[PDB]
Amino acid sequence: YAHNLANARFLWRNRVGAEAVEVRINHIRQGEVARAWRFDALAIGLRDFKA
Amino acid sequence: ILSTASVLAFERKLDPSDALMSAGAWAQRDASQEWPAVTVREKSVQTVDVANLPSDADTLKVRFTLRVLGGAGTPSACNDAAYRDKLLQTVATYVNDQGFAELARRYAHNLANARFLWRNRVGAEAVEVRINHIRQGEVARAWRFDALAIGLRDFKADAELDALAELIASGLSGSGHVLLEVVAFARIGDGQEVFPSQELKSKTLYSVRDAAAIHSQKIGNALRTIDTWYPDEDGLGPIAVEPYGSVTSQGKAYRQPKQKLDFYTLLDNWVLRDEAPAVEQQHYVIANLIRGGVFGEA
Amino acid sequence: MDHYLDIRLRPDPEFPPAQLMSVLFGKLHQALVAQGGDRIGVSFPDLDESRSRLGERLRIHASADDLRALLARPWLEGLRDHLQFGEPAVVPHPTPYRQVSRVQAKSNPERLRRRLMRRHDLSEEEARKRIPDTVARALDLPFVTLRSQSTGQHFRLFIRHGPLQVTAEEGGFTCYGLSKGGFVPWF
Repeated sequence: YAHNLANARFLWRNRVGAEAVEVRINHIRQGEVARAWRFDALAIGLRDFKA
Repeated sequence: ILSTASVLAFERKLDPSDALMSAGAWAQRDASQEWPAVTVREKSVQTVDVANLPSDADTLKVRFTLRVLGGAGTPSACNDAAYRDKLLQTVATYVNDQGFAELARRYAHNLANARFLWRNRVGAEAVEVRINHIRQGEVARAWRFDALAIGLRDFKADAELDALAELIASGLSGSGHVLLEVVAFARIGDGQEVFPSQELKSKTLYSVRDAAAIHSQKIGNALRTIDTWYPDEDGLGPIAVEPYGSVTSQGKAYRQPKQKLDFYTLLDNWVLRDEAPAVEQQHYVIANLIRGGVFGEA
Repeated sequence: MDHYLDIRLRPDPEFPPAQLMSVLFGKLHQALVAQGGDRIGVSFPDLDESRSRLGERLRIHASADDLRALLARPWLEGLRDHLQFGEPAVVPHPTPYRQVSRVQAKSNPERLRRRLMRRHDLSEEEARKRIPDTVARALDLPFVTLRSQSTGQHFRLFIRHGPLQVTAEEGGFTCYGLSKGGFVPWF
């Protein structure tokens, strides 16, 4: 579930020929961000679920 | 039995953008930054929409962005998995025989001359096309072509014409991203009336935001005009690659289904009876694969 | 006048042949203004009068020296896609001669009403009752739609072939190639 949040698979056909895709994932506790997660979708493939 | 799948949708590669227009003057095109755009205005003749350049302008400023994605052999919506598989290796052998060499060269011819200016090239005595290859946000390599040298009937050969061949074919094979920005400059005349894409006040001219523009599918049809293997009689020129070879200008559809040269039978013959068509005939088949369609058994 | 040049419209899978020759007829009109001279004639070999069809072939009649400057003018650039040109060969000796004329039409009742406002100072109702809307002229003759640099209004220019005679008359030619008293060979 984190990998599917990591790569922009929810961009179904908005990423099929995209040069570079970046995904930002924040965490909200009291209306303010606590921990910020930044990934790069091109490195994370849609077929491999690595660590 | 390897029968044809009921749904055989293919994605559209070679994505064109909405080609906006703007007006400017010749010998000033080096400063291609801030020309004002031609706005659609209302005039009474019955009232119809008309598009005109200002007095101090004689050239067009068509801008659009082109993307080459690749993987044209992969169907997005295929009913049968085994029939999907056969189309994958059938086009894979086509890549091995030629690495999209002829298709990209004829795709380069469409991107070289301003045939996508349908009405704005016929009445123009001087046309220039600027091509930029944007990678990572910067122009990796630029081009400056002329539509006059490269005719729309004959397909000649040039060193700079071959420069676009390896760029497009690498993208179509699926080896990387190709982003091309195409800028055109055609001397249609001082204040000459232009025919853009028309919407549906009996007639409405298309615009995106206070600026006349050309539809994405309008640019694509001229870029698919490479089909010369149809039964050309009466001296007809290249036609757009369409299923059942249909052209609505003459009102007649070439590549008739009664013979063995349409897109449907040639693709069916290649993957079901498993005898390959001619090299010239199979150049037209994958040309329909790249553009996509709503193909499939009904 | 003795030499003729044949132009046939290469068919277009994107434009009808009617739209192609309207570009061709507008481009040849600009030839006569810039180059000059009143001795350039036009004709339509495939003019079918049954349905006022202009056809697919255009014929130009001029002298050898005038035709050399006609092809040398760079207006052929941008038109080589849609056309090919033969050679400036001579016309056959047994060719009967016919004349051509630009026959305009009074299609707009309102335009003539706007004309008489600045000459007789009549009212809007006075012009309406004097000139009704039935004065429009409908011509079942072939025509071309063009556009001019001086006036941006699109105009329909009817082209008509006259009766076929047995001899030619010495006369000039208009800027559109039509005859103001001249004659062209028919073959």
